Amino acid sequence: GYPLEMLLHSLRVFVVDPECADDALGITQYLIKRGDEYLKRTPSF
Repeated sequence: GYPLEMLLHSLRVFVVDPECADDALGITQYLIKRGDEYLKRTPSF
């Protein structure tokens, strides 16, 4: 739902940090992979 969007949009900041980029990238991979059923209902996001 909205927690998915909030978490993705907030981790997008750490994803491009030379430190702790891998933690954010792992969480982002997991979220995009698991919330596939939702992301197909919100293509505009």
